[PDB]
Amino acid sequence: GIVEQCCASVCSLYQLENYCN
Amino acid sequence: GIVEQCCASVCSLYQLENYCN
Amino acid sequence: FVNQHLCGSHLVEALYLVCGERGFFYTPKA
Amino acid sequence: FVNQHLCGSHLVEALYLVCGERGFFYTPKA
Repeated sequence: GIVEQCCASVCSLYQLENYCN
Repeated sequence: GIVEQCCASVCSLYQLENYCN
Repeated sequence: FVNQHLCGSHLVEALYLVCGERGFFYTPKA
Repeated sequence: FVNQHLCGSHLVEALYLVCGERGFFYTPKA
């Protein structure tokens, strides 16, 4: 999930854009 | 949509909770 | 705090605070 | 701004800024 991937470890633009509609 | 209902007019807790998962 | 005009990041923040651990979806066009 | 630890309202704000008019979904449990 996003919190594991972007809070508990370092986020990336690839990860964030996976959650855009 | 939420922007029409909560930005362009006054929001409510009923409206906001409609968009919780 | 929710019974006002909420636009932009203010609205995303209200959703964040209201929905809590449930999370939310934010769709401004649709 | 996205290549860091983003937690809580900071993460919801990054999504807001990156996704723009597309909007986004924020699911912290799942």
